[PDB]
Amino acid sequence: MKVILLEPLENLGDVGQVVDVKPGYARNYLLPRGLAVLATESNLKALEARIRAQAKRLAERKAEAERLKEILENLTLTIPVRAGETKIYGSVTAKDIAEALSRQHGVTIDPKRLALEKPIKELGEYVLTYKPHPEVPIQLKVSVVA
Amino acid sequence: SKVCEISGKRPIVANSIQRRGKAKREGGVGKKTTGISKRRQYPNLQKVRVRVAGQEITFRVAASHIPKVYELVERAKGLKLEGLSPKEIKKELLKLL
RNA sequence: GCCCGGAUAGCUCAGGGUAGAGCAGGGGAUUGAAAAUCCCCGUGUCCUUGGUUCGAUUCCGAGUCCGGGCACCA
RNA sequence: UGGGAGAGGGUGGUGGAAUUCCCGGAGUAGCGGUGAAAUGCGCAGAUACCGGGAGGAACGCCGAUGGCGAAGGCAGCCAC
RNA sequence: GGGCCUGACUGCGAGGCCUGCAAGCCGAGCAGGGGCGAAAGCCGGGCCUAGUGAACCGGUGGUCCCGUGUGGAAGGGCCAU
RNA sequence: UGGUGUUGGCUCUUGGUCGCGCCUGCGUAGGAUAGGUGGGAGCCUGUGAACCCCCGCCUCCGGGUGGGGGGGAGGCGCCGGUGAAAUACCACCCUGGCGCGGCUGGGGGCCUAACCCUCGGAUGGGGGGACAGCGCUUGGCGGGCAGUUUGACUGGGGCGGU
RNA sequence: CGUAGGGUUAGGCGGGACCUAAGGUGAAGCCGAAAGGCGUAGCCGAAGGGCAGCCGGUUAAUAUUCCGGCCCUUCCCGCAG
RNA sequence: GUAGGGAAACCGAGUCCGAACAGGGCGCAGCGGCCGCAAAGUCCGCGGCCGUGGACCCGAAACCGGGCGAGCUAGCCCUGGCCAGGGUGAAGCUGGGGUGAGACCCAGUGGAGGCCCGAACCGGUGGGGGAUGCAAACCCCUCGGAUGAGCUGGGGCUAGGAGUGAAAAGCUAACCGAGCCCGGAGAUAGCUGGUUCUCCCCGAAAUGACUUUAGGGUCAGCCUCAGGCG
RNA sequence: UGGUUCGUGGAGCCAUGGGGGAAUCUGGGCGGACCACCGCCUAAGGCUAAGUACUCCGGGUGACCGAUAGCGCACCAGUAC
RNA sequence: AGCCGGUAGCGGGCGUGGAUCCCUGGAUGUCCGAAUGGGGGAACCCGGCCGGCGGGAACGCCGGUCACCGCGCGCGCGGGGGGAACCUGGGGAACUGAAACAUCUCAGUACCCAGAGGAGAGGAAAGAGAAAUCGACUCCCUGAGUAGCGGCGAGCGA
Ligand SMILES: [Mg+2]
Ligand SMILES: [Mg+2]
Ligand SMILES: [Mg+2]
Ligand SMILES: [Mg+2]
Ligand SMILES: [Mg+2]
Ligand SMILES: [Mg+2]
Ligand SMILES: [Mg+2]
Ligand SMILES: [Mg+2]
Ligand SMILES: [Mg+2]
Ligand SMILES: [Mg+2]
Ligand SMILES: [Mg+2]
Ligand SMILES: [Mg+2]
Ligand SMILES: [Mg+2]
Ligand SMILES: [Mg+2]
Ligand SMILES: [Mg+2]
Ligand SMILES: [Mg+2]
Ligand SMILES: [Mg+2]
Ligand SMILES: [Mg+2]
Ligand SMILES: [Mg+2]
Ligand SMILES: [Mg+2]
Ligand SMILES: [Mg+2]
Ligand SMILES: [Mg+2]
Ligand SMILES: [Mg+2]
Ligand SMILES: [Mg+2]
Ligand SMILES: [Mg+2]
Ligand SMILES: [Mg+2]
Ligand SMILES: [Mg+2]
Ligand SMILES: [Mg+2]
Ligand SMILES: [Mg+2]
Ligand SMILES: [Mg+2]
Ligand SMILES: [Mg+2]
Ligand SMILES: [Mg+2]
Ligand SMILES: [Mg+2]
Ligand SMILES: [Mg+2]
Ligand SMILES: [Mg+2]
Ligand SMILES: [Mg+2]
Ligand SMILES: [Mg+2]
Ligand SMILES: [Mg+2]
Ligand SMILES: [Mg+2]
Ligand SMILES: [Mg+2]
Ligand SMILES: [Mg+2]
Ligand SMILES: [Mg+2]
Ligand SMILES: [Mg+2]
Ligand SMILES: [Mg+2]
Ligand SMILES: [Mg+2]
Ligand SMILES: [Mg+2]
Ligand SMILES: [Mg+2]
Ligand SMILES: [Mg+2]
Ligand SMILES: [Mg+2]
Ligand SMILES: [Mg+2]
Ligand SMILES: [Mg+2]
Ligand SMILES: [Mg+2]
Ligand SMILES: [Mg+2]
Ligand SMILES: [Mg+2]
Ligand SMILES: [Mg+2]
Ligand SMILES: [Mg+2]
Ligand SMILES: [Mg+2]
Ligand SMILES: [Mg+2]
Ligand SMILES: [Mg+2]
Ligand SMILES: [Mg+2]
Ligand SMILES: [Mg+2]
Ligand SMILES: [Mg+2]
Ligand SMILES: [Mg+2]
Ligand SMILES: [Mg+2]
Ligand SMILES: [Mg+2]
Ligand SMILES: [Mg+2]
Ligand SMILES: [Mg+2]
Ligand SMILES: [Mg+2]
Ligand SMILES: [Mg+2]
Ligand SMILES: [Mg+2]
Ligand SMILES: [Mg+2]
Ligand SMILES: [Mg+2]
Ligand SMILES: [Mg+2]
Ligand SMILES: [Mg+2]
Ligand SMILES: [Mg+2]
Ligand SMILES: [Mg+2]
Ligand SMILES: [Mg+2]
Ligand SMILES: [Mg+2]
Ligand SMILES: [Mg+2]
Ligand SMILES: [Mg+2]
Ligand SMILES: [Mg+2]
Ligand SMILES: [Mg+2]
Ligand SMILES: [Mg+2]
Ligand SMILES: [Mg+2]
Ligand SMILES: [Mg+2]
Ligand SMILES: [Mg+2]
Ligand SMILES: [Mg+2]
Ligand SMILES: [Mg+2]
Ligand SMILES: [Mg+2]
Ligand SMILES: [Mg+2]
Ligand SMILES: [Mg+2]
Ligand SMILES: [Mg+2]
Ligand SMILES: [Mg+2]
Ligand SMILES: [Mg+2]
Ligand SMILES: [Mg+2]
Ligand SMILES: [Mg+2]
Ligand SMILES: [Mg+2]
Ligand SMILES: [Mg+2]
Ligand SMILES: [Mg+2]
Ligand SMILES: [Mg+2]
Ligand SMILES: [Mg+2]
Ligand SMILES: [Mg+2]
Ligand SMILES: [Mg+2]
Ligand SMILES: [Mg+2]
Ligand SMILES: [Mg+2]
Ligand SMILES: [Mg+2]
Ligand SMILES: [Mg+2]
Ligand SMILES: [Mg+2]
Ligand SMILES: [Mg+2]
Ligand SMILES: [Mg+2]
Ligand SMILES: [Mg+2]
Ligand SMILES: [Mg+2]
Ligand SMILES: [Mg+2]
Ligand SMILES: [Mg+2]
Ligand SMILES: [Mg+2]
Ligand SMILES: [Mg+2]
Ligand SMILES: [Mg+2]
Ligand SMILES: [Mg+2]
Ligand SMILES: [Mg+2]
Ligand SMILES: [Mg+2]
Ligand SMILES: [Mg+2]
Ligand SMILES: [Mg+2]
Ligand SMILES: [Mg+2]
Ligand SMILES: [Mg+2]
Ligand SMILES: [Mg+2]
Ligand SMILES: [Mg+2]
Ligand SMILES: [Mg+2]
Ligand SMILES: [Mg+2]
Ligand SMILES: [Mg+2]
Ligand SMILES: [Mg+2]
Ligand SMILES: [Mg+2]
Ligand SMILES: [Mg+2]
Ligand SMILES: [Mg+2]
Ligand SMILES: [Mg+2]
Ligand SMILES: [Mg+2]
Ligand SMILES: [Mg+2]
Ligand SMILES: [Mg+2]
Ligand SMILES: [Mg+2]
Ligand SMILES: [Mg+2]
Ligand SMILES: [Mg+2]
Ligand SMILES: [Mg+2]
Ligand SMILES: [Mg+2]
Ligand SMILES: [Mg+2]
Ligand SMILES: [Mg+2]
Ligand SMILES: [Mg+2]
Ligand SMILES: [Mg+2]
Ligand SMILES: [Mg+2]
Ligand SMILES: [Mg+2]
Ligand SMILES: [Mg+2]
Ligand SMILES: [Mg+2]
Ligand SMILES: [Mg+2]
Ligand SMILES: [Mg+2]
Ligand SMILES: [Mg+2]
Ligand SMILES: [Mg+2]
Ligand SMILES: [Mg+2]
Ligand SMILES: [Mg+2]
Ligand SMILES: [Mg+2]
Ligand SMILES: [Mg+2]
Ligand SMILES: [Mg+2]
Ligand SMILES: [Mg+2]
Ligand SMILES: [Mg+2]
Ligand SMILES: [Mg+2]
Ligand SMILES: [Mg+2]
Ligand SMILES: [Mg+2]
Ligand SMILES: [Mg+2]
Ligand SMILES: [Mg+2]
Ligand SMILES: [Mg+2]
Ligand SMILES: [Mg+2]
Ligand SMILES: [Mg+2]
Ligand SMILES: [Mg+2]
Ligand SMILES: [Mg+2]
Ligand SMILES: [Mg+2]
Ligand SMILES: [Mg+2]
Ligand SMILES: [Mg+2]
Ligand SMILES: [Mg+2]
Ligand SMILES: [Mg+2]
Ligand SMILES: [Mg+2]
Ligand SMILES: [Mg+2]
Ligand SMILES: [Mg+2]
Ligand SMILES: [Mg+2]
Ligand SMILES: [Mg+2]
Ligand SMILES: [Mg+2]
Ligand SMILES: [Mg+2]
Ligand SMILES: [Mg+2]
Ligand SMILES: [Mg+2]
Ligand SMILES: [Mg+2]
Ligand SMILES: [Mg+2]
Ligand SMILES: [Mg+2]
Ligand SMILES: [Mg+2]
Ligand SMILES: [Mg+2]
Ligand SMILES: [Mg+2]
Ligand SMILES: [Mg+2]
Ligand SMILES: [Mg+2]
Ligand SMILES: [Mg+2]
Ligand SMILES: [Mg+2]
Ligand SMILES: [Mg+2]
Ligand SMILES: [Mg+2]
Ligand SMILES: [Mg+2]
Ligand SMILES: [Mg+2]
Ligand SMILES: [Mg+2]
Ligand SMILES: [Mg+2]
Ligand SMILES: [Mg+2]
Ligand SMILES: [Mg+2]
Ligand SMILES: [Mg+2]
Ligand SMILES: [Mg+2]
Ligand SMILES: [Mg+2]
Ligand SMILES: [Mg+2]
Ligand SMILES: [Mg+2]
Ligand SMILES: [Mg+2]
Ligand SMILES: [Mg+2]
Ligand SMILES: [Mg+2]
Ligand SMILES: [Mg+2]
Ligand SMILES: [Mg+2]
Ligand SMILES: [Mg+2]
Ligand SMILES: [Mg+2]
Ligand SMILES: [Mg+2]
Ligand SMILES: [Mg+2]
Ligand SMILES: [Mg+2]
Ligand SMILES: [Mg+2]
Ligand SMILES: [Mg+2]
Ligand SMILES: [Mg+2]
Ligand SMILES: [Mg+2]
Ligand SMILES: [Mg+2]
Ligand SMILES: [Mg+2]
Ligand SMILES: [Mg+2]
Ligand SMILES: [Mg+2]
Ligand SMILES: [Mg+2]
Ligand SMILES: [Mg+2]
Ligand SMILES: [Mg+2]
Ligand SMILES: [Mg+2]
Ligand SMILES: [Mg+2]
Ligand SMILES: [Mg+2]
Ligand SMILES: [Mg+2]
Ligand SMILES: [Mg+2]
Ligand SMILES: [Mg+2]
Ligand SMILES: [Mg+2]
Ligand SMILES: [Mg+2]
Ligand SMILES: [Mg+2]
Ligand SMILES: [Mg+2]
Ligand SMILES: [Mg+2]
Ligand SMILES: [Mg+2]
Ligand SMILES: [Mg+2]
Ligand SMILES: [Mg+2]
Ligand SMILES: [Mg+2]
Ligand SMILES: [Mg+2]
Ligand SMILES: [Mg+2]
Ligand SMILES: [Mg+2]
Ligand SMILES: [Mg+2]
Ligand SMILES: [Mg+2]
Ligand SMILES: [Mg+2]
Ligand SMILES: [Mg+2]
Ligand SMILES: [Mg+2]
Ligand SMILES: [Mg+2]
Ligand SMILES: [Mg+2]
Ligand SMILES: [Mg+2]
Repeated sequence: MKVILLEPLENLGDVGQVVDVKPGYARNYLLPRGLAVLATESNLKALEARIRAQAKRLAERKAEAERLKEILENLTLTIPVRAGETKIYGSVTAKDIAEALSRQHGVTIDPKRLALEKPIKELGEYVLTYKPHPEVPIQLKVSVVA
Repeated sequence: SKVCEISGKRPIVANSIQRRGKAKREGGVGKKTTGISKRRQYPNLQKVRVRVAGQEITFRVAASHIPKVYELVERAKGLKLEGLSPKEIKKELLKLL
């Protein structure tokens, strides 16, 4: 008897997988414990309706990240800081970089989504990895000048 | 055993025919009937307990139509069955037949 | 009729490369006897036929005879 | 009055050896029994071996030419 | 008693015996293909009279007659047992 | 009482058939452990040989064999001796093995959730448990019950005889 | 016996507006081709439980029933505690 | 009806069996002068007999279905009631005796018991009577039980292959080896009985064969009628 | 297993208590086992007058009865008993 | 033009201003009965609720209402029971016949039950069956005692 697993299970199959079980197992264990559902045609395409709705909401977000990847690797964030020859007096933090990004180029950015542990204390040119969604890591070239 | 609530199957009267002798198709003189008498054939009735709208419902149904019960449980999801008596839940469920 | 099998020394029980063993029998040993026991000795187309093989208890086929087993009977 | 030895008796407990049966395991062509045999038991797996269990009866060594009791009779060990 | 043989035939059968029916019995002669005999001829078991069982149901060999729209087939019929 | 339905989960050990893998096969004659046949003068070996340690092994007790640690130009065939039958390699197979995979069927242990019982408390707890019960089907026992049969002749009927 | 007329008077007697027994019926529920069979509660069900009237007189015919005498029960409303 | 023969295919005044042009089976067919009558055949009426129906009428013992009965009787359930009077004198208890203590013995008290005698009540042993009875089980005398496995009132439950039964196949509404009523139903009866006006002619049989047949049948024999023959 | 003329028969068809269990016209059922060919028809939802049966009731009519007949009842009968 | 039933009589009345009587509709319609407020040994008994009557609170009477089940979104609508035969469906004998008897017959009859209605069933092809055909069902004649079925018996029978 074909059923739709509603959870991963012991040597049975992954969630959403359609598996064949003895009818007794389905009627008196899986179904009354919400662990699965009989693969009737009605809620059988309701499965592919979801495999469609999620796959549309995933590929969407892997697209709305490229709409920042190509829009960030085609600029530079130049940040002025009062600094003596090399060393910044204050610093530039993630929040600073974000605040400066929305300042000049309007781009809004999650500073916690930016890979920078210690605040920058040196002048120079920096390339900092941004992660707005994995497998789309952005290389932001930033320029702390004086 | 009475009546399938789903299919309507009820006991039927059948004969029990006792035969002797070698069938003609095996080279015998033929079969002879040493007795016919009435008997009954019963549906393979079983209980099916399901839980619908937080109530327990029991069906007396022939094994053949056990699948038809859960099919009603599916079709009952689009119904507003809360607060109804278990007896009234059954009536509604059977209405979808 | 059909299936399953047998047949091997007088009796019986075993068995591709042997014709076996026990029991009955013969003599000897033994006792007081009846024996038990001990040694040796015998007693076969292995049912018949045809073929397989270098060879036939074997393997196959065909009869025969007797076992089994099963069903039917106007 | 103070002591002693003792299977003297009765009641309630309790210990180990052995037999038999039962279950598990391992194993195979005989076991048993006698003057010799036979009946009996064993390939439906006995005998012999190991482990587990149940149950009843009798108390090995000490133990003796011993002890105690009126006699009959009294023997594992413990308390009364 | 012996020699050769298979008529212990096939396809029929005039006419009778007997007889409630059904059965039972005798049978010349014609054809086919034979046996014995030189031939005339004889031979359709046995000197004779007991040694037997209607029909139904089924088996087997043959026939190729029927074959449920059609060709086949299943299953029947017919002859023999 | 078998099969099957209601009837499910996890294990363990099995048997039967199917396909493939590697073998096992030693009466006597003789190198030795010769399946049956056929092919065929080359198979091999740095794509690790002649020797030492582990064994799966099966041993008929003589041996056959593989993978491992050995190992760093060696092997055994045609040749032949007695064979019904030459030995290498290949190949299809016989009678058996086991290894894997397939369909399977058998048992045994456990689980709980169907089903059953039970719990003043019940969408629960406890016990039994895929057994039992119940459906369909198989064969069997079956005067408890049912329908019947149980001949005629005959110096009456039975008995006897026929 | 035929025709006709008359005659049976209860808050307290007996039963009901009270209780339950076997049993019957039976919301819940269970079962059965149909008819129907079960079934806890509940309801019904008495010669059992419970509950307030004794004596006398009177009629042709009733009387613990009418009358007389002396007693008593429940319900309703009110007053008092 | 006009065509039959063959298991059939099929052929056809033929056909089947067969090798047959053999044999055999079964088939094939008007009066007198084109006109009449008669006739194949068929239709309707009438009569005899036969088949199917209850089939000439009456009669079982029985079988089956659906109901009605435990106001009789049998058992059980619930709730009530009844058993005069007399007799016997268990245990225990008390006291006395007894003994180491006891067992035990004696007396008194006590009032047990499917105990005794006997009415009511419940029975029904023997005899007599009764026998178209007083009575479809009674009467007289006698006799059994009578605190019990006792009797009895009222309220209930169990029934037909079923109940109930201290068991007799007893009882289940005056006959129970399977109740009663209605129905299937006009069951069936090879048996027994019965079968109705008149006259005239003829006139049997009681044997054979076969028969779950023997006092019943089929055929033959023997009777009768119609047509034909002579 | 039942239905049909079909009693297991060569046993199809129609129905279905049990087990297994599809497809949507290039799908499916039938034409008497089965196969091929050739045809017929579209299952697993329902409704549908009329022609047909009967006679409690009304009328019409009898080569129907005429009080033991005709209904059990001509009448105060489903009564008396 | 007579009348107050069968039914005369006593005693009293009515009718051409149309009686009696006949047809239709209406009103009344105790109690029981499917019986339905509850109970019950049918025609009896006992209640709740609203309203009324009496002097009326107790008590009683009068009118209305109050069973259960199903269906529809407390309210509505429907069901219940009866009917001589007839009809359909669910169950379903035996005597008898086979001159015994079991398959078979009687017979899907008798009968029980449920249901329906003036009828009921059936009905618009997943049909027939051999015609290159027909064209729902029902009913009558015929086909036909045919085809077949059958201890190939008795019989049954499209
Ligand atoms: Mg900063
Ligand atoms: Mg049967
Ligand atoms: Mg055949
Ligand atoms: Mg038969
Ligand atoms: Mg038969
Ligand atoms: Mg039966
Ligand atoms: Mg059930
Ligand atoms: Mg279930
Ligand atoms: Mg559940
Ligand atoms: Mg099914
Ligand atoms: Mg199924
Ligand atoms: Mg002292
Ligand atoms: Mg053991
Ligand atoms: Mg022995
Ligand atoms: Mg042995
Ligand atoms: Mg063995
Ligand atoms: Mg013991
Ligand atoms: Mg001494
Ligand atoms: Mg001679
Ligand atoms: Mg000679
Ligand atoms: Mg010659
Ligand atoms: Mg000849
Ligand atoms: Mg002749
Ligand atoms: Mg003759
Ligand atoms: Mg005759
Ligand atoms: Mg003769
Ligand atoms: Mg000649
Ligand atoms: Mg000649
Ligand atoms: Mg010559
Ligand atoms: Mg000549
Ligand atoms: Mg001749
Ligand atoms: Mg001679
Ligand atoms: Mg016969
Ligand atoms: Mg024949
Ligand atoms: Mg043949
Ligand atoms: Mg032909
Ligand atoms: Mg056909
Ligand atoms: Mg054909
Ligand atoms: Mg062809
Ligand atoms: Mg042809
Ligand atoms: Mg043939
Ligand atoms: Mg034939
Ligand atoms: Mg034949
Ligand atoms: Mg079974
Ligand atoms: Mg199972
Ligand atoms: Mg377990
Ligand atoms: Mg288990
Ligand atoms: Mg559990
Ligand atoms: Mg558990
Ligand atoms: Mg539970
Ligand atoms: Mg539980
Ligand atoms: Mg549990
Ligand atoms: Mg089971
Ligand atoms: Mg089966
Ligand atoms: Mg059986
Ligand atoms: Mg018997
Ligand atoms: Mg009997
Ligand atoms: Mg009996
Ligand atoms: Mg029995
Ligand atoms: Mg009997
Ligand atoms: Mg007989
Ligand atoms: Mg006789
Ligand atoms: Mg006689
Ligand atoms: Mg005599
Ligand atoms: Mg005589
Ligand atoms: Mg005499
Ligand atoms: Mg005489
Ligand atoms: Mg005799
Ligand atoms: Mg008087
Ligand atoms: Mg009076
Ligand atoms: Mg008073
Ligand atoms: Mg009152
Ligand atoms: Mg009362
Ligand atoms: Mg009460
Ligand atoms: Mg109910
Ligand atoms: Mg019932
Ligand atoms: Mg009841
Ligand atoms: Mg009760
Ligand atoms: Mg009350
Ligand atoms: Mg009552
Ligand atoms: Mg009462
Ligand atoms: Mg009372
Ligand atoms: Mg009282
Ligand atoms: Mg009173
Ligand atoms: Mg007083
Ligand atoms: Mg007085
Ligand atoms: Mg008086
Ligand atoms: Mg007084
Ligand atoms: Mg007074
Ligand atoms: Mg003919
Ligand atoms: Mg011919
Ligand atoms: Mg001719
Ligand atoms: Mg001729
Ligand atoms: Mg004429
Ligand atoms: Mg006559
Ligand atoms: Mg006649
Ligand atoms: Mg008749
Ligand atoms: Mg007649
Ligand atoms: Mg009978
Ligand atoms: Mg009988
Ligand atoms: Mg009855
Ligand atoms: Mg009754
Ligand atoms: Mg009584
Ligand atoms: Mg009584
Ligand atoms: Mg009574
Ligand atoms: Mg009493
Ligand atoms: Mg008394
Ligand atoms: Mg007294
Ligand atoms: Mg007394
Ligand atoms: Mg006394
Ligand atoms: Mg005294
Ligand atoms: Mg006294
Ligand atoms: Mg005393
Ligand atoms: Mg006392
Ligand atoms: Mg004393
Ligand atoms: Mg004293
Ligand atoms: Mg005393
Ligand atoms: Mg006394
Ligand atoms: Mg007494
Ligand atoms: Mg006495
Ligand atoms: Mg006395
Ligand atoms: Mg006396
Ligand atoms: Mg008496
Ligand atoms: Mg008596
Ligand atoms: Mg008397
Ligand atoms: Mg006397
Ligand atoms: Mg007398
Ligand atoms: Mg008398
Ligand atoms: Mg008397
Ligand atoms: Mg007297
Ligand atoms: Mg007296
Ligand atoms: Mg007396
Ligand atoms: Mg007396
Ligand atoms: Mg007394
Ligand atoms: Mg007495
Ligand atoms: Mg007493
Ligand atoms: Mg008593
Ligand atoms: Mg009493
Ligand atoms: Mg009583
Ligand atoms: Mg009484
Ligand atoms: Mg009873
Ligand atoms: Mg009863
Ligand atoms: Mg009876
Ligand atoms: Mg009866
Ligand atoms: Mg009985
Ligand atoms: Mg008694
Ligand atoms: Mg009576
Ligand atoms: Mg009577
Ligand atoms: Mg009686
Ligand atoms: Mg009697
Ligand atoms: Mg009887
Ligand atoms: Mg009877
Ligand atoms: Mg009788
Ligand atoms: Mg009676
Ligand atoms: Mg009567
Ligand atoms: Mg009746
Ligand atoms: Mg009737
Ligand atoms: Mg009849
Ligand atoms: Mg009749
Ligand atoms: Mg009669
Ligand atoms: Mg009879
Ligand atoms: Mg007779
Ligand atoms: Mg008579
Ligand atoms: Mg007469
Ligand atoms: Mg005359
Ligand atoms: Mg004369
Ligand atoms: Mg004669
Ligand atoms: Mg005669
Ligand atoms: Mg006879
Ligand atoms: Mg006789
Ligand atoms: Mg006789
Ligand atoms: Mg006579
Ligand atoms: Mg007779
Ligand atoms: Mg005659
Ligand atoms: Mg004559
Ligand atoms: Mg004459
Ligand atoms: Mg004549
Ligand atoms: Mg004449
Ligand atoms: Mg003359
Ligand atoms: Mg039929
Ligand atoms: Mg059939
Ligand atoms: Mg049939
Ligand atoms: Mg058929
Ligand atoms: Mg079908
Ligand atoms: Mg089915
Ligand atoms: Mg198509
Ligand atoms: Mg298709
Ligand atoms: Mg079909
Ligand atoms: Mg089909
Ligand atoms: Mg077909
Ligand atoms: Mg068709
Ligand atoms: Mg068609
Ligand atoms: Mg259609
Ligand atoms: Mg249809
Ligand atoms: Mg209609
Ligand atoms: Mg119309
Ligand atoms: Mg119509
Ligand atoms: Mg009329
Ligand atoms: Mg009239
Ligand atoms: Mg007339
Ligand atoms: Mg007349
Ligand atoms: Mg009269
Ligand atoms: Mg009359
Ligand atoms: Mg007269
Ligand atoms: Mg008359
Ligand atoms: Mg009338
Ligand atoms: Mg009348
Ligand atoms: Mg009369
Ligand atoms: Mg009369
Ligand atoms: Mg009257
Ligand atoms: Mg007057
Ligand atoms: Mg006047
Ligand atoms: Mg006028
Ligand atoms: Mg006028
Ligand atoms: Mg007018
Ligand atoms: Mg009116
Ligand atoms: Mg009422
Ligand atoms: Mg009532
Ligand atoms: Mg009021
Ligand atoms: Mg007043
Ligand atoms: Mg008032
Ligand atoms: Mg008032
Ligand atoms: Mg009132
Ligand atoms: Mg009221
Ligand atoms: Mg009713
Ligand atoms: Mg109605
Ligand atoms: Mg009917
Ligand atoms: Mg019917
Ligand atoms: Mg019917
Ligand atoms: Mg019956
Ligand atoms: Mg029958
Ligand atoms: Mg019968
Ligand atoms: Mg009979
Ligand atoms: Mg008949
Ligand atoms: Mg008969
Ligand atoms: Mg007869
Ligand atoms: Mg008889
Ligand atoms: Mg019969
Ligand atoms: Mg029958
Ligand atoms: Mg009949
Ligand atoms: Mg029938
Ligand atoms: Mg009728
Ligand atoms: Mg009409
Ligand atoms: Mg209609
Ligand atoms: Mg249509
Ligand atoms: Mg048609
Ligand atoms: Mg057409
Ligand atoms: Mg059409
Ligand atoms: Mg039309
Ligand atoms: Mg015709
Ligand atoms: Mg038939
Ligand atoms: Mg028949
Ligand atoms: Mg038939
Ligand atoms: Mg019939
Ligand atoms: Mg028909």
